[PDB]
Amino acid sequence: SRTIGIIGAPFSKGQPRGGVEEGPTVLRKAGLLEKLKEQECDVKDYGDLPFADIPNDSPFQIVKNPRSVGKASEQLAGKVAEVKKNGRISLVLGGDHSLAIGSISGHARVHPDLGVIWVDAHTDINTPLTTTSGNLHGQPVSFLLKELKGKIPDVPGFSWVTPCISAKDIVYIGLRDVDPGEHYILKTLGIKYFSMTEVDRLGIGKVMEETLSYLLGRKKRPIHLSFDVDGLDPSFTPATGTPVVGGLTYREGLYITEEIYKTGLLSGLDIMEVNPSLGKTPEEVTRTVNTAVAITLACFGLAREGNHKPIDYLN
Amino acid sequence: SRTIGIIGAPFSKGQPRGGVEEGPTVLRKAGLLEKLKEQECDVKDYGDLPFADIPNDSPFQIVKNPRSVGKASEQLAGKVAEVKKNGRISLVLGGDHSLAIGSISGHARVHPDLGVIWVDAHTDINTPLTTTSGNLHGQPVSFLLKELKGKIPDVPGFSWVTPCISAKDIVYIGLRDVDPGEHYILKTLGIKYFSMTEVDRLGIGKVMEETLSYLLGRKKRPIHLSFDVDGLDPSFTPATGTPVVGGLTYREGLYITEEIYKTGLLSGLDIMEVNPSLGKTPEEVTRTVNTAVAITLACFGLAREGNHKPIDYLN
Amino acid sequence: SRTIGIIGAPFSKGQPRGGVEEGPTVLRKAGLLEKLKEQECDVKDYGDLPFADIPNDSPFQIVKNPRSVGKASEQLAGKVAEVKKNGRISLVLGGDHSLAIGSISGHARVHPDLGVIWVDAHTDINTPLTTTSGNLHGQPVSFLLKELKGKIPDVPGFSWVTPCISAKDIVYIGLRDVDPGEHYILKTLGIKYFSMTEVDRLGIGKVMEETLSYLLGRKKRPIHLSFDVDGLDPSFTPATGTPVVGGLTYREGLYITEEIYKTGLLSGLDIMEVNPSLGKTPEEVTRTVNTAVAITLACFGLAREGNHKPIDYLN
Ligand SMILES: NCCC[C@H](N)C(=O)O
Ligand SMILES: NCCC[C@H](N)C(=O)O
Ligand SMILES: NCCC[C@H](N)C(=O)O
Ligand SMILES: [Mn+2]
Ligand SMILES: [Mn+2]
Ligand SMILES: [Mn+2]
Ligand SMILES: [Mn+2]
Ligand SMILES: [Mn+2]
Ligand SMILES: [Mn+2]
Repeated sequence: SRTIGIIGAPFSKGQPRGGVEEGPTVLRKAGLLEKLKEQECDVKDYGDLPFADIPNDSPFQIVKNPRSVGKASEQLAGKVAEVKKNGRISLVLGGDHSLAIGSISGHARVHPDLGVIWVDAHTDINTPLTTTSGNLHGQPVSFLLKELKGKIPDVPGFSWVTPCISAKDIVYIGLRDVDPGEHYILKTLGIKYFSMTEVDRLGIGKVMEETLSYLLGRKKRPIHLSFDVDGLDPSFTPATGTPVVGGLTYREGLYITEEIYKTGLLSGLDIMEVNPSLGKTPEEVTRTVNTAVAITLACFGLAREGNHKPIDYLN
Repeated sequence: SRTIGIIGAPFSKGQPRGGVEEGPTVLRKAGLLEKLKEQECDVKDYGDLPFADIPNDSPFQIVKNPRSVGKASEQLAGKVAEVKKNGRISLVLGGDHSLAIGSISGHARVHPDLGVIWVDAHTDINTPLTTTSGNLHGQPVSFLLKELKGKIPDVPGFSWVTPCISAKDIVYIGLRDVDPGEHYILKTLGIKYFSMTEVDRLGIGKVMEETLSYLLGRKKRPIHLSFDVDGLDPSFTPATGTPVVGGLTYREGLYITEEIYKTGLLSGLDIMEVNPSLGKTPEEVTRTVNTAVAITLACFGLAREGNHKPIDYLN
Repeated sequence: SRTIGIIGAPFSKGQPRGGVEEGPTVLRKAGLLEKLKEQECDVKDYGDLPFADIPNDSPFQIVKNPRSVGKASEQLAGKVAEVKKNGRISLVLGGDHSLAIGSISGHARVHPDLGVIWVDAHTDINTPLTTTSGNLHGQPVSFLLKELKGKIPDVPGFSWVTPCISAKDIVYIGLRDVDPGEHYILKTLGIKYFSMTEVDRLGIGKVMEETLSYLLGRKKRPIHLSFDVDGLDPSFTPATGTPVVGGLTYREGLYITEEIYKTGLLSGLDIMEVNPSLGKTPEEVTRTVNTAVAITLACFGLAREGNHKPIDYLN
């Protein structure tokens, strides 16, 4: 039985564009809870986290909205740990990706042996010192890696953070826009990744076999899937802040999640970067939201080959 | 030499939406016969079957237009058997997919050892008792399977039907929207299928190798290809009644058919669900029809690598 | 260090449609040189070749603009040989594909052991006698093959030509519209090709492994990549004269070039058939040009997994 703990995280200060804080609203409105219940799901809604306003939040060097970002993640981390303690798969509806700091942090408090699969067009592994944009949704992973401890300065709002994952406990899928400093970190820490080049070369089937084998080979452990919707091609998820052409297909998106579901190890899930305000047309918004919902439903059992209850349908 | 027997089947009562009965007209108008003759083809047109009107046709339980559907298939079955007896590959231009009952039935009368490849987003294997829509284009296969005998009630208009295929003589390709009862039947009868998940995992190349090996491994026998245009993604065939996103690509569509042609065993072909009335724009109609024609031409020899006559072109 | 020699070739008389002679202008305007320099590139611009007008140029049989086409290639051949002699990878911005005669001819003068990879929806291997269109952009390869010597009549403007490649030194990728005579030549000379059917069957990964192994297996030698933008699907490069559906994806396009770059053997490059005048909308033009630029940048090092300088980014 797949029990879920819904957590709305209407937050946008990890990046410039507003509208992404509406992600939880549009997804819910799309009937996400209803459709989840329509499946074999036990759904508990923990509501939308109220991210109080932090008016005084000047940049730290070039890092923008550090206290707002830091606080939102700290709050989310607490909520996620609570859902896990209740024996439910945490489902965080974003919101920009900076929230991954809180989501993965809170998840690790309850399940320290977790492994992370990061589906994204970006690595979001810039440090406060390697970033050129200063946008925190491009730095979450750097705050989480134990190996990057010593390279992360004391940024206001993140004193509560304690790196909880090692370079070896995370796999990237979908990369196609990686910054120079980010690439350096990838190669230096020996991080496992399947950029779009590897997906083209091997096919999504082998990519997933290798990804799960890499993380679950030595032993089984909880899986945390942080899914940035811009990991998929803009033809499928156009309403997002940092779209990059040549992305994962709708089919590959569903394949990744169907395979993750089949492990029975999904422990935490993030659906990030859905920004309804960035849809060039009303249809682009629904296309984006519909795809995000589809990806979510696949994570919890919906299979393209079909699904049926433990009953005799012919009798 | 590939000799063809064209059979127009302007029928739509297996489903709600009208316009699909125009399929034969638009395909022909697209120059299908001319282009077929432009190849190495011997083409004989048997015309469009005149499906007399059956005004009195109330539902059987929830099954709609049973007598109309039953009669159209009975007529088509007779026509197809006639074309086969003339030593020609029957080419049925639909028309909704309920016609598969007649097409495969008539084909089996002449070639009982036939194997079926079903390209579709759906399994169309609901029984009159498992269907929720009552639309007969979602039940053709149930009427044809010998194993499902005993589960098919006496529906008005189908007393002439005699299941002619076993669960082991059919392979599905493209599935992505299968009903619960349908999935139950798939798993219970051990039916071979390659849903979109398997195509993503293995690639269309291995899918076809396995499909042909599965049906022709023990021995060679006539192949019946029932191609529902909604098997391909709506980006290629939008003018259809039951479109589902994440479908087979134009390329995969041509690959399936090129490979089937190469066997030299194509015996019967169905081109179904083309509905010109459902095109949101004039271009969507031509896009759909053009793709349907392309698929058809590939079934009869047109290869993307090129084609040339048994002559010395350089001399 | 990858040093490049830019050569603008604003020529269109190898085909009917004007506008393709604007290819060098739109690509440059797109910041191609700037972006190349933004990489690890040493860029030298040799300018746009001034293709003087040849008013008196009646057809040779049905072959159109023979003297204009012949002269433009003769000029380009000289320029390319000059760039190679300067130790730089020649980068020819077309212009229609008839220019390949000059580009590959001039390249071979300096590097006779070169191997050619031809990415295109067409084989462009018609002879002046097998062509039905008379358009010379559909015949460049026939003029270059040593084996086709004796089948090429004395066409005005090409007396300077001397076939420089053998059937075994070229590989085609992307074929989907090959003429009958062309197919005959393919099979008769035993030319290695991966039509769209082979790409579907094997996947672009194996296609490239086989392509490079085929050309570099016996020994390493300079590679000449003649890239016709219509090799990619029209959804990515619509502004081109002879588009054909079911082409290579944006991803496959980048994969081919990333793999070629990694060999360290790219010696000559052609970016052909970009026609800004054929864009049905301003967006179709930018989409086409943007993709052409992306393909070019990949040939010279830009990797989707990321790039970084030989420095310590964390310090
Ligand atoms: N989440 C997008 C991050 C984009 C860019 N690498 C940055 O650091 O801003
Ligand atoms: N041919 C489409 C059938 C769709 C649905 N499974 C049904 O039974 O109506
Ligand atoms: N470059 C396109 C060539 C198209 C056709 N095969 C021809 O010979 O004109
Ligand atoms: Mn991203
Ligand atoms: Mn992200
Ligand atoms: Mn269907
Ligand atoms: Mn169907
Ligand atoms: Mn071409
Ligand atoms: Mn060409």
